[PDB]
Amino acid sequence: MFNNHEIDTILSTLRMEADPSLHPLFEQFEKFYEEKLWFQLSESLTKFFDDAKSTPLRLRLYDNFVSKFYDKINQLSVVKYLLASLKDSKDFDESLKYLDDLKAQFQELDSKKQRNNGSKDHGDGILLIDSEIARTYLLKNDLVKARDLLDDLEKTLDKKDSIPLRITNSFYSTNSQYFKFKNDFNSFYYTSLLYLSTLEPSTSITLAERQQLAYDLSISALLGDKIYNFGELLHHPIMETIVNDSNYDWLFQLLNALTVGDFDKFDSLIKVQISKIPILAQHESFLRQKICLMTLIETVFVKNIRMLSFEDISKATHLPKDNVEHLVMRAISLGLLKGSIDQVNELVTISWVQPRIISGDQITKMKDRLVEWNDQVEKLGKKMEAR
Amino acid sequence: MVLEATVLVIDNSEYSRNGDFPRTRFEAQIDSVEFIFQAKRNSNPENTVGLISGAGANPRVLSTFTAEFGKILAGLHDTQIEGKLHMATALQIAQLTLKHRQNKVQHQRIVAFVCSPISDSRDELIRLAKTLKKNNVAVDIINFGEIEQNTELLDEFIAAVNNPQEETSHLLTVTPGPRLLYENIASSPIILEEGSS
Repeated sequence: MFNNHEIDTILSTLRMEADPSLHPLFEQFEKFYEEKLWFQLSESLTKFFDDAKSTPLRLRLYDNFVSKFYDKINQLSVVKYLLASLKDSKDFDESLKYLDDLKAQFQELDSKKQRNNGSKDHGDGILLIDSEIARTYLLKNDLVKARDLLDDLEKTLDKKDSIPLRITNSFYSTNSQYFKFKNDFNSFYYTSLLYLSTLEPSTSITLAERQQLAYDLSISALLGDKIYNFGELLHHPIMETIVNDSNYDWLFQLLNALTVGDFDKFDSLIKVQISKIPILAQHESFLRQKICLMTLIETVFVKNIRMLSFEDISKATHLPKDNVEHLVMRAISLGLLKGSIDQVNELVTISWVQPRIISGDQITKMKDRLVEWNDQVEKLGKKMEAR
Repeated sequence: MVLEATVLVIDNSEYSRNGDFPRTRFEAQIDSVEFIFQAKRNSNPENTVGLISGAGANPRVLSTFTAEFGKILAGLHDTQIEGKLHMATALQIAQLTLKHRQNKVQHQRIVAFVCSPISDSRDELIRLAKTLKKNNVAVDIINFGEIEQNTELLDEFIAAVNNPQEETSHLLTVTPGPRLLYENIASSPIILEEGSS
């Protein structure tokens, strides 16, 4: 329609005295393709509030606007679009043609300063094209050539960074797709946590990217044995932003299967469309080993005695004494517990390592314990004054 | 005419890079500060001009009162090029700045160049205008480029501080014609009716 004709002309009137980028023919072209209010391409500040309605296949005219765009606004504004806009269109062929013609510090750097690539708002094409090429071969070709150029991007971020997290979220988006195609869900679990923390403040806070991310958070939480099991799921509003059905209900069954321990819950917790992956076959017994063990630690704890026996663990895990020392020692070697197991006397000594999150039960209890320490020191302190 | 303290408040916000002046208007204010510097320094034997940037960089100060233009012109290139303009907290920075001037007999005056209108409410400017009026602080407002897309939001700030031209409350409106930048504020009653140019 005339939305791009009337609004951009008023904005360009301030952005330039005599508009070089206003062509009566080019303004009529945008109306012929997109007749709706949402346009795939625009200029000035209108393009920030209006994204591609369906697919941006008409961007060929957006590249020609750059020649007359310099006299209006500096080239920092067109880097966030184009190459980064074609990623949403799922076409790497038209984007690759502009990657080699620009590269880094060739055509983009003459009089222009360094905005630290394209992470947010305006920026240059120095470090952004190197990041787009890393994700170009990652989502198309194999992962061999993707990591070779990813290490130069990772070493650049660690050597040089900026104040906002806009660059980190763009960097975590590259690694999020790298560990997704691999068989390691432990590194993919920690990678998705850093991507989710920086996604909420800025850099595409819309729910379009959160639906595809929540699907990966459910797979990384069930399979990943690294950080707790369900503990991190309650911290971030993951299940609150998605529905409870269409294979998203299995996250709720994780808390009920680990606390209760019914064998029928684990068999129905994951069906054959998922559990066919061999990773779960090895981690099937690694999910319930930590929760059943940490539950017995806080139960037996009175004052100085955290000690456990084999019969207490054999009732919770429903396994003989051979599997008790196998599963617990694996969690101890990872650094979760400092204790050990005595096979002769049938005693298990466990120290205090795990911070034991999800508080509020012991806050009222530990408050009176600090009063006991405050009273003993005060009573012994007054006795040292007289004598 | 007499000794006075001039504080220049620029606008680093996103609309300050527009084409009201050729090339980039963000680089246009480089000549605006230089024009005021050469006009005020040649009028009186001892005069200093301050610089305060309150848009997008937080209420910081690029350069305070000084007799040298070297560090003033250099700090304009590397400062924040985009942000949000807030005139409520920016004018309060120049109020405490006037106590740091050279001579206590200098007239208190604040010159602010407003590019784009602020998004904050105009109720804060009512109490802010009464604060500068009790201390006899001259307010110089230059509104250009924001009159086309919006009405002037500082008119209520001038109405409360309203005083005859011999004291305070100097409001200016620059005509959006094909005129040079340093010639817009030259014809305006800023450097006019002084001792020397």
